[PDB]
Amino acid sequence: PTGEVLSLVGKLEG
Amino acid sequence: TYQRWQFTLPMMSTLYRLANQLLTDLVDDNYFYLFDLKAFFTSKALNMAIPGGPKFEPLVRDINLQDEDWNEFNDINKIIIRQPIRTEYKIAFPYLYNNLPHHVHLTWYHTPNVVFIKTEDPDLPAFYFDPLINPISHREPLPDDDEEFELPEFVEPFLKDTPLYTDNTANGIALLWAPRPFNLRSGRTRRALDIPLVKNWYREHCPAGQPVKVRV
Amino acid sequence: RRSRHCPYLDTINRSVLDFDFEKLCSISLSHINAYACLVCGKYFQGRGLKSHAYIHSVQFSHHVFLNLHTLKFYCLPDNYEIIDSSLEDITYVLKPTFTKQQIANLDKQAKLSRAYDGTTYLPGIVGLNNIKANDYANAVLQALSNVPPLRNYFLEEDNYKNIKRPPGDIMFLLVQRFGELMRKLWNPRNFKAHVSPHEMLQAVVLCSKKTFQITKQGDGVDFLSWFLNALHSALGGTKKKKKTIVTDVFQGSMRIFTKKLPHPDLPAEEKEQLLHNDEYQETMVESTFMYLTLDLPTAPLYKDEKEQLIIPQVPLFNILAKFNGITEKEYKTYKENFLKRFQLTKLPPYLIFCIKRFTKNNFFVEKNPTIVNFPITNVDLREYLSEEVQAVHKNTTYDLIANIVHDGKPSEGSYRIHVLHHGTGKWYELQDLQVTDILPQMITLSEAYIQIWKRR
Amino acid sequence: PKIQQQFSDLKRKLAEVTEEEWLSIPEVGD
Amino acid sequence: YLTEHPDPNNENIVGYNNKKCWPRDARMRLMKHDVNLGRAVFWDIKNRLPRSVTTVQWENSFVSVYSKDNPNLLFNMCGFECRILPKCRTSYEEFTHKDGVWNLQNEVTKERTAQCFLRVDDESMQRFHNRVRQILMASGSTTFTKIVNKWNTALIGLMTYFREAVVNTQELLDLLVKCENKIQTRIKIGLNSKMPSRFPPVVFYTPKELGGLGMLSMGHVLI
Amino acid sequence: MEQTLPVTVYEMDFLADLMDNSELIRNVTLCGHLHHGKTCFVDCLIEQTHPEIRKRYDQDLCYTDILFTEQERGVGIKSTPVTVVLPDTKGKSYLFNIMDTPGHVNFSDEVTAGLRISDGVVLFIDAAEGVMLNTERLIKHAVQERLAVTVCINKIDRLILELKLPPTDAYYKLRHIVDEVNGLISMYSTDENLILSPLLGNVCFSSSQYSICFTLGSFAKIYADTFGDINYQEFAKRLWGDIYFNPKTRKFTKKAPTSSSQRSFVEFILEPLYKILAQVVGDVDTSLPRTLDELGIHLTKEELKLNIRPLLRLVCKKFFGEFTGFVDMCVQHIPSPKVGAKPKIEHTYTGGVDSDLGEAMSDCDPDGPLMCHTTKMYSTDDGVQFHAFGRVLSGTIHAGQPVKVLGENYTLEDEEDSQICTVGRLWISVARYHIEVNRVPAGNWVLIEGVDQPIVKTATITEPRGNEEAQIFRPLKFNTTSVIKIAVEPVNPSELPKMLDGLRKVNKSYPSLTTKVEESGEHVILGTGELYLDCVMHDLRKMYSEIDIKVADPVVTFCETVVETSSLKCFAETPNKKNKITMIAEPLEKGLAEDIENEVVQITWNRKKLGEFFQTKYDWDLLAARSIWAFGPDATGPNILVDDTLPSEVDKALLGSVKDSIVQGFQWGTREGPLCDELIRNVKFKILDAVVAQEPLHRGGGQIIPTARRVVYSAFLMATPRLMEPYYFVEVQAPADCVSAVYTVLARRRGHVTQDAPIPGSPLYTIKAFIPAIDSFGFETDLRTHTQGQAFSLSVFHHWQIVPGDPLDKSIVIRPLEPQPAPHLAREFMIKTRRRKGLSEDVSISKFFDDP
Ligand SMILES: Nc1nc2c(ncn2[C@@H]2O[C@H](COP(=O)(O)OP(=O)(O)OP(=O)(O)O)[C@@H](O)[C@H]2O)c(=O)[nH]1
Ligand SMILES: [Mg+2]
Ligand SMILES: [Zn+2]
Repeated sequence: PTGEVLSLVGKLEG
Repeated sequence: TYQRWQFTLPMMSTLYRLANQLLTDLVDDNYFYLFDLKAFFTSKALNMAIPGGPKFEPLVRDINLQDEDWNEFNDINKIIIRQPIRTEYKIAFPYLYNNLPHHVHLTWYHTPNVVFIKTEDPDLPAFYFDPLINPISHREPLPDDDEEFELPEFVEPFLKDTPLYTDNTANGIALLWAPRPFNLRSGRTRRALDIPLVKNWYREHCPAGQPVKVRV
Repeated sequence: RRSRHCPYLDTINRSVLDFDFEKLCSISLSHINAYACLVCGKYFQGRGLKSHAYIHSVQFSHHVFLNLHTLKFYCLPDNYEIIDSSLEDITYVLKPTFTKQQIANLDKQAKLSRAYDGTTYLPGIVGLNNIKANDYANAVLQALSNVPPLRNYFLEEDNYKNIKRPPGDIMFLLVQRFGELMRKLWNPRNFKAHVSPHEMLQAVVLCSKKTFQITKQGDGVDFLSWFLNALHSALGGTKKKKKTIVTDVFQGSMRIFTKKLPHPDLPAEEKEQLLHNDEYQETMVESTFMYLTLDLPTAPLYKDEKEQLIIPQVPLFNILAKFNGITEKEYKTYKENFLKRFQLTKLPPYLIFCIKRFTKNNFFVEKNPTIVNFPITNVDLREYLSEEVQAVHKNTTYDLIANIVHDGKPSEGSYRIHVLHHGTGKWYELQDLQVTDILPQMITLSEAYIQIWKRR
Repeated sequence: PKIQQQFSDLKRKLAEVTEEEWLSIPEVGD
Repeated sequence: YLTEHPDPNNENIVGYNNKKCWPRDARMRLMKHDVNLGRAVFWDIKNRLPRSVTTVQWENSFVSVYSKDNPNLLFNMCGFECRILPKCRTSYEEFTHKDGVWNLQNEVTKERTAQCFLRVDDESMQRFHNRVRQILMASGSTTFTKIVNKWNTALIGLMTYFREAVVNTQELLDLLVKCENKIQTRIKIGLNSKMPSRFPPVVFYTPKELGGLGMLSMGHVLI
Repeated sequence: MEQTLPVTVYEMDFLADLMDNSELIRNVTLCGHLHHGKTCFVDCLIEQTHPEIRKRYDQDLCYTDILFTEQERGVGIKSTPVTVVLPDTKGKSYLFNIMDTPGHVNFSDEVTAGLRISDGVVLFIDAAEGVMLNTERLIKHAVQERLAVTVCINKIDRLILELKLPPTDAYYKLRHIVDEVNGLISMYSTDENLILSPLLGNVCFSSSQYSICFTLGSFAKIYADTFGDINYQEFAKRLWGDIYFNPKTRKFTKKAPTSSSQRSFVEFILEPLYKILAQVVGDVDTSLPRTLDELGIHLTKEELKLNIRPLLRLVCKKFFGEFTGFVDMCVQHIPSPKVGAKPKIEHTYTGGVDSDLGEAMSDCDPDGPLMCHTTKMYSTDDGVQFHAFGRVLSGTIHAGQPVKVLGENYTLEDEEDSQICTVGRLWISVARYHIEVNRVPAGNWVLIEGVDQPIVKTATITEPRGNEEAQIFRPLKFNTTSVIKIAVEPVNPSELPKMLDGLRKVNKSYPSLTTKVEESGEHVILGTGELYLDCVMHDLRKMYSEIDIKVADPVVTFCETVVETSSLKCFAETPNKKNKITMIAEPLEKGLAEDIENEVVQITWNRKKLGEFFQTKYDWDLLAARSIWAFGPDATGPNILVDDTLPSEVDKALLGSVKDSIVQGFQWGTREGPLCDELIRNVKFKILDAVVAQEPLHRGGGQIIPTARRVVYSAFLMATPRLMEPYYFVEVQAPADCVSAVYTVLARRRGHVTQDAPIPGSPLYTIKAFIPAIDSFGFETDLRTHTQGQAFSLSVFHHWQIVPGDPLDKSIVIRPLEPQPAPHLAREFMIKTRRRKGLSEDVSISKFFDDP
């Protein structure tokens, strides 16, 4: 688990 | 200097027999339909991949089909769809299926099938009705025998004495279709580096039922 | 027999007839036997059972057609000729024809004509539609019109229709379509106050081989030079006929006195010794010119106290100083420098100036913003001629009649043209499709790019 | 072309000026 | 319009500005009639204004036509990108609640008649990207706290103006995370010349008053 | 003249001298199947007559197939004319105008164009494949076009080097090929006077790769040269055909001695050929020198070092020499054409042989009226100017002489499709070089410059101020129908005129191409097949117009028909509210459409014979049989117009007054069609009633024609309408193994395998099947790639069949981009083609009534 910030795309379902 | 050579047909036949294992025994280029360097050139220039073929970076900046804005021409309510137009069709007919065909290469059309009957059994006569040949289902203003036509004494067929076929006739006939350099009888000398043995192996289709790593 | 009594004549409407484009069947693309329907204004193939015109007639109930090539009317499907004098204007607009008295009286027309729609105009002063990037061609063609001799020559198709041309010659499209365009422009009974140069520009692009397109605008001077040379060559039949109309009207003769400078980086002894070499001596290379190239002085690069306006300015005669037997221009080709003198020998009746604005510096193309301060109504070129030629030349006072001006940056440029309307003396500024009235005193305040002067 | 090639003409003309003017040139201090 | 400016080649489609950001079947469909109508309307409007006072250029303008062939009505306003789709026209589908979709319903009968889809203007996205670039360049010798304050203000402004459009725009989320990573990498490079591996996020996201940088986040960061 | 020409055996002056004597001119067309040796045979003749032009050793020079596309693809695309002077075996020279045609089945239009101006046909048959699809089709076409025919069996070396068959079985194979050809000729021709048999000289044996060509006469001549005492004519008469040689008596018999003697053919012709080939190929270094010494053939050491194939070609060339058997064939069995002129005029000329001009042309003399007929148009390499290639049936063409050009629509009454032009230069076209001449007398082929403008496909060139009773030669009748359809648009709309010029030029170049503009402004091109359209698109995009062009996806053109009689008798009235028509529609009987199309019946017939046929063959009453009015869109169309009007209800004279107008309306309605605006096929339209107004200005013209079309449309729509799909006939030539793969690929595309048989004498199989034209796209590449190139297919239009679904069904729902199942293919095809054409969304059976 790197400290990088990941795109929200696809992670807004809930 | 070991620069040029000229062999004899029996030598060439024996060398061909020995090399047999490295050769595919193909008598035509019909095998390479849409699988030769020209088809690959066309596929590259159009940035498309033959199912078994390589895959390069777009030669030009690809036209995104999400870019054109639905003219009257490319309206999808007018198009009758029966079979998906595969990439093979566009390589086969580059000017009928592609818009903007640039640096595209036309591919040799069919070549007549080479119906060659490989001789399995040496003992057989050279000219022999092989079982592979389909049988000919048998069935003329000739003159009357009473006519006085007589041939002179000297006359007989041109080469009566000479035998029809000899020991090394089938071998020569096979060499007529042997792949290069086994079709030659003279030439120059190359370098062991310059002679690749498996280029014709990977130029062919991949054998069926092979793992993904070897396919790639 | 029923001719002169066709009951469908009222169906025609001249608001849709547009005869400014290619004449081909709209269904089959054939040029053979083209008929235009006078109820909708579309072209079909001509006449006869099962033909496109016949089927269109029976399909749409449009029962009046005109043979685009014969100028005869017909009523379909029962095809019989139609004869009615009220239809003559349609034929005239389709194919204008100017009679000798008309061309003689063309310039003395002080009364505005009126198009079919409620628009007044004057023949010749008529706008040219603007396809994407066409203004340069519009301006050049407008300037070429208004030249009485060339215009009068091209207003009669019989003049140039019979000359020979090799088999695969596409360079005659230029001459014939130019005649068509001239007749259309000077038509005194148009259906509209504007014309479309579409066909002429298509011929231009075809003959120039994608040079001078219509989606990109080129240099006005380059287009003018190429057009004049092409017209001269095309009118020279199967040879270089030494005297065409273009040569008769525009071409003059100059005498160039070139002197090869010895060298800049040599000692004085060798430099002056080379004078006797004869290689660095004045020569006489007399040649011909379609148009004079005037070179503006370089911009001052610094503002001054006088004429506080940052805009510089020059008199006309200062830039006309060149082309007298005194001044010396400095040509510089690689490894060689030349001192060029000039001396006009034969002056043409219609003289063209092509003032050089755009120059390529080391990095980009720069437009010289200097304005030439010139008189319009009188200029005497007598002095710029040799005394050996002044005796031959009787009249030498010129008047400006056309002036093409360029505005904007070199890239996003635009062209407009000031034209003097003969008959009257009014000056009109034509931009691609707009016709303004410009006062005589405001012409000299623009960046005159090209000019055409008349000898009187 | 090259820069000195461009400036050759002005250099040649500069040749003309006289020594009297050469040592009389002002300085930007003004 | 066509009498004034005849078009024999149907050239009226070449220069027609279109909204590339939308998908192909949501953009305008350049049919002959609609293209001619749009050009004619623009010509009519342009004719009214004298060109000495002001001009109305075609390149910087956009005219969208809704008709029997085009089912969407598009426009850009105040940095938003709005596309209105009628319910009767090419919808045929039930709709759940998405963030960027406004349910425009008739005001008298209270019936859902249309849906407005929102996106962020490409110009606004580029403006935000350029603001981040300015922050990074001008950082120079400035402090990490000031850099993060600039980033926080920019992000707050963007996210409070384009509230739903940010969620609806997929490109904007990727841009946001890329810019946030750029800021974090700038801080790390300032920390030491050699980039680390798996840098802890506590340092960035701890509140300012508690010793950290108090960085605001609009991405998927798993602690 | 005096132009520069390549070195030649003969001389241009002698060629011109021969050109005047029409008894030594042979107009021949080389035709056959794909890749059967025609081009290499022509190459070798050119080499014989031009000692400088030579075929490369390992690469075959063609000297035809000149185009870049031809060279790249390997398939001939355009017919090429070659005029040469070839010697006879007797030593007498003749002038041969040989039109070499492409072999591919898509390009049969070139073959028909060549036939129109040829007098004889030479059919090339491969010795291993045998008789194939295009050979059958071309035999049919030639016998129907009334041309003398002869056969050359090529590639006879495959029997020796590929199948290595015994001499007797090779003889059996050749005999079987001859029997097949004779069977086909008898089937397609009633007359039995055209029997092909080598004894008669109608068949020759050739191997173009190895430069061999001979008849029985020529190979007896070689024996005569070697031993001087034989009459090679009698020897040839005895060689072939179950004639065994008795060497003890030195005499031939119909009865076999020893029960092991071979026929004289095998003994004398075949066996020594086997020996020569085998000795060259297998024992080149042991006994070949002795065998060549025996043959008398002496070859230099440089030569005998060649590889096997070049050595074979050289040795066979040295042994046989020139192709005199071919010349003997053609000289004996093809008209003069002084003799062949009369059938040509009888068949082609529209004015008939009986006409005075018919006689003037059937005489075929140089000093008469000018009646050139141009069928081809060849474009200069630059692609700007075209030259008309055609034959001179009478008179003499002079360079610079003004002429009058008549197009295909010209009639002696409608004198507006004519135009006066001026001919600039004349050429005698050898394949890769053109001889410029000053004149051309009757009976020859010529390229004419300056007459291209007023013509599109075919034209007739006569003289002005004369031949006022001049009529046009019939337009070419094509062996097939162009069905495949594509749409074309430019990429930059600013360059439309360039595309239009390209479209016109391709229309001129390709005889059977049809280019048109639909109602929605879409430019459509019709072609026979995918390779055809690919070549057309290449030429359009590269040769003629130099722009970028977008092409729509291929689609076929459908037809419309009915399957049952109209529910009610329909009717309409003129806008004038007079002139009422009332019609019914029904389906025709099986085969009647085929009869009408194939001209088994002609409306030009006397009504006596017409009613005789209708009553005797298709079980009609003579009352109706003598009530026929029209035959669909053309004079030969698959829809019939009868007038059941009894004499008691309508004045027959009054009805005949508007007969022509009603016929025009009927033909227009059938040509267009209401369902999708496409041809109507196989329908009988019966005029049940016709109330005709009294005054001519109240009837006729713009009153009846629209009403007639509307009544036709209403009756057709009332009758249960259906769409008809074109169907292609596919023939696949595969190995003995891949037949199952062929079955699978065909079954994937609604195919139906009619037959599958072995090729006698060869290890291969022929699979004949039926495919839908619309599914045929990509079928050949699918087959070849799936089978690894071992299976090859050629497809051609066969017949129209009803699409499975019901078109006028509004219950069905169609998604834009899904392959639909069969039960509503009709509805999909109707709606989408309506959209393409730009018509309304749907058509209702009441649209064209007068009630709604
Ligand atoms: N074995 C053998 N092959 C031949 C012979 N003659 C021609 N071929 C081959 O057959 C192929 C067909 O070539 P062509 O005869 O030139 O083509 P064509 O006859 O004009 O047929 P089209 O391409 O349709 O015009 C060539 O690739 C030749 O190599 C022959 O006599 N024997
Ligand atoms: Mg060929
Ligand atoms: Zn109309």
